[PDB]
Amino acid sequence: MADVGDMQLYRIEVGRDDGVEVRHIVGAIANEGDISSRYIGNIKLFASHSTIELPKGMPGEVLQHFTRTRILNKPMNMQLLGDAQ
Repeated sequence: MADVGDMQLYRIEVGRDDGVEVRHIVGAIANEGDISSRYIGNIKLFASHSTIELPKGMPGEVLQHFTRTRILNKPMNMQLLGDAQ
């Protein structure tokens, strides 16, 4: 029920072996904005990777400010594999 419906699956280069969990990337984005632990789509947590889908429908906010600054939570080294339905 976002403004547009931007829905995709982005995987980061961070996992349990790195220092991140399922409640880490979730509670981070869920606490930063209005997003909730349930609102989030599918979330993955590998050894050194993790996926997540945001129902948000108006990106470009974090990519602007956090364009050079990122972390386990922020898009440090992730890529777009999904696509907006």
